[PDB]
Amino acid sequence: TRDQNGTWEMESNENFEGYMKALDIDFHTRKIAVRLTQTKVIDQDGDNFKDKTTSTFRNYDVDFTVGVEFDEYTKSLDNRHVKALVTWEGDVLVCVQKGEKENRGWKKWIEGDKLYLELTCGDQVCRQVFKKK
Amino acid sequence: TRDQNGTWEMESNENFEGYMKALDIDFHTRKIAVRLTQTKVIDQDGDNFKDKTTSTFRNYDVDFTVGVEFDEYTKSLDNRHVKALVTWEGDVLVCVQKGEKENRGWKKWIEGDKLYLELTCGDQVCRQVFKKK
Repeated sequence: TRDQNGTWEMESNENFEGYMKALDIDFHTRKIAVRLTQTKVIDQDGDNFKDKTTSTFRNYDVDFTVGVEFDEYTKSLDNRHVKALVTWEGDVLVCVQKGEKENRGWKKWIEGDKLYLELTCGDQVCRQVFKKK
Repeated sequence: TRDQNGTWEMESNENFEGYMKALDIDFHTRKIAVRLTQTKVIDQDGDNFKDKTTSTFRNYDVDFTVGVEFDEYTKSLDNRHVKALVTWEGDVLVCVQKGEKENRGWKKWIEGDKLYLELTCGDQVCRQVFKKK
């Protein structure tokens, strides 16, 4: 069939590295790109095509229990080892990541249908907001 | 509420760059990471947390009509300009991307519930397989 309609989830990707290198892609981009999986949404009407592709990355699970310090390796970030301790402050989840980096941690809390996440390292604060599906 | 259960879709991300720089993240990784959106799946049982995060990237739409040559800028790859011509060979969609790179194109076809994609540049072939949702 010529009908390529649908959403297609990548299950295999061979020699993406060599294709990317043939295209002169920066080796730092290739090292990240070879990790990605793809979802392709094709809307097709006869010979008219619209191909909508999204690239996706694993990220490691993080499991913890409040009050129990755990070892965390920040793969997908700086790949460092920290000793993380999560505690409640009221309804705010507070994490201190003890390690090389000073003032490293995060705070996580719900308000309404929104999840707030504040990440700290040194004097830098990154504020992320998520909406509930 | 202390109940952080659910799947949470990132809608905002401020100063991720400065947080990442404070963590000494390679500037090539930061240039890609600042583009990503996040989906966070939290399974929470009391004070026991499992946080499953996936990072996601836009990728530009590509719309075309078979037989009509179109200009394509390969953002998300080498960011080059090519003149793309897509044609049918039986049930196989064949694209030649005329430009600086020799033997650059792709072939795309259905077999069963699987979509096959072969990308070529120079003497390099990348073969991708997708499964229908």
